[PDB]
Amino acid sequence: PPLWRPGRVLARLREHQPGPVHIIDPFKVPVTEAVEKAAELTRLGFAAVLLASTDYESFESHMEPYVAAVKAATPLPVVLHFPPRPGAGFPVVRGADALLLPALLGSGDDYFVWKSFLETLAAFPGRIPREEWPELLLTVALTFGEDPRTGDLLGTVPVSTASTEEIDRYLHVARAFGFHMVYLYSRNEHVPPEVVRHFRKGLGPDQVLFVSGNVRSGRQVTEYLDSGADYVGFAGALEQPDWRSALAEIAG
Amino acid sequence: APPLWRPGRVLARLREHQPGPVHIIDPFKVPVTEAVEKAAELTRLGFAAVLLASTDYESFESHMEPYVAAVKAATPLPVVLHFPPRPGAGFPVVRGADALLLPALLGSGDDYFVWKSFLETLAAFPGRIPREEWPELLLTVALTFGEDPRTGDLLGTVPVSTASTEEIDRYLHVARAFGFHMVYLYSRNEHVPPEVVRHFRKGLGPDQVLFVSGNVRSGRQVTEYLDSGADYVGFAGALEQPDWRSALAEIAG
Ligand SMILES: CC(C)=CCC/C(C)=C/CC/C(C)=C\CO[C@H](COP(=O)(O)O)C(=O)O
Ligand SMILES: CC(C)=CCC/C(C)=C/CC/C(C)=C\CO[C@H](COP(=O)(O)O)C(=O)O
Ligand SMILES: [Mg+2]
Repeated sequence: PPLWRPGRVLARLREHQPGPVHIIDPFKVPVTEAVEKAAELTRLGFAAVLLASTDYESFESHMEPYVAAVKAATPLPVVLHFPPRPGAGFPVVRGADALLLPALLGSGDDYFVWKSFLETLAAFPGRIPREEWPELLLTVALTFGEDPRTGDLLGTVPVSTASTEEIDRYLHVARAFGFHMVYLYSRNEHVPPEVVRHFRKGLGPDQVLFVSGNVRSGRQVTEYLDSGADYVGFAGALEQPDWRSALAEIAG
Repeated sequence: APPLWRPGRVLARLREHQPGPVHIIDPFKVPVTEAVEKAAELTRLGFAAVLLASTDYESFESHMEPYVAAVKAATPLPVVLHFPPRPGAGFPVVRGADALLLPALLGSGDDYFVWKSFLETLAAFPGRIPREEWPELLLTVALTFGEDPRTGDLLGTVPVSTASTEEIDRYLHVARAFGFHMVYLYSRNEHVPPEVVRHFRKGLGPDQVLFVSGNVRSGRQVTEYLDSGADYVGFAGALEQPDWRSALAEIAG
């Protein structure tokens, strides 16, 4: 088991061509709808299916079978992305191909900056057999724009875009620490394309750059890809009855 | 559950104890009977802890379990282990130690030594040792000063550049934001500059412990580093000779 070392999922993300990635919120989207969606994501050629939410409860019982249902519907890697909780670390279920581990470098709480990683690894392997664990994608996670929800939960402070001083410190850490990926997120605004470009230029060639938050159109996906993103995530755009139309346009 | 990476009894002692010298015994060089003699004197001098440390080691567990037990039987001071990690194993550990000092080599060009050694170590926990019996972990930023091809070849470190404070300021932002417990400034072949010690003391939080070591052989040097803000001044080599009791009195006096 690679665990924190590069594995199959990271290799796939590094080698696949850049593009959109749909994020299914498993605590909002019924499993039957996730399964329908998963079949389309495969046809569209996305690199992976992310299951992610800021909120969760009864994680293991809900997610082990949710992950299994999704994997029965798509051959694409299923990657989990959820915040950690003191006393438990990051949530995990057997069957997931990988867990995205966000180190919230802009947080004022050292638990969310990185000690969550120590609690998670201490608890490993736990109830899940060693060879069956998901791979761990070590990720620098940064938040943009006003966001009191993530701020109250995780201690994050919006990254300053007044200059490159803060961002450059995060790039030095991303590189020296050997992180696998950088995830740029905005809950309420949009990550600036200029920031995406700055990150693509400052990161090593094998470091994967994800951007998400309020992406609702194919034009936005193209703009972020043109700015250097490897993957552009989107969740909310498909949380409605007419999601097939929306998905076609965002991917089109 | 064991405090592990959370602050525990050893960190509280290091935070609260009067600043001063700390003798470091290299257990792979110093015979255990001599370590026990030394431990008794360290206790009388009221040092904060006894560090057992070496750059080199082999057969760690069979050598160190009884060595640590002998030293613990000779002093009530906490016994702290400090050794480099090895890929595939992480940091070495034995039961009975009070704490392991975990160095994150922020100046290394190898990400394993920068911090992935911590992930390998915690993944392996609890391993062969019962959870309640594990040592506490002191999360430490470790930096090297001066030419040192030995640590460079072994761990990938590059000497910290003091031509500006840019590099150390980035390490201080990490030490603070990541909530490290301690910072360890080391020079294998030279001396950490007292002005760098002052820079770190001024930039760290009040609860972050600052250790300096490397070629400390006189009481004057200990005083200069304490005056500069070091919480602890480590010294090993000065006592690796027959006349160590005289050397110890001069360094601690
Ligand atoms: C803060 C952070 C990056 C990591 C900490 C862990 C954490 C809070 C993980 C949850 C996943 C996440 C970052 C945001 C939630 O929704 C968006 C899609 O947004 P849209 O509906 O606008 O398309 C997504 O999953 O990307
Ligand atoms: C490079 C680093 C700080 C950590 C990585 C792990 C590592 C190499 C740990 C071994 C302990 C160490 C840092 C130096 C060895 O001797 C000195 C004192 O020297 P003196 O004989 O000159 O008094 C000591 O133990 O401090
Ligand atoms: Mg473990």
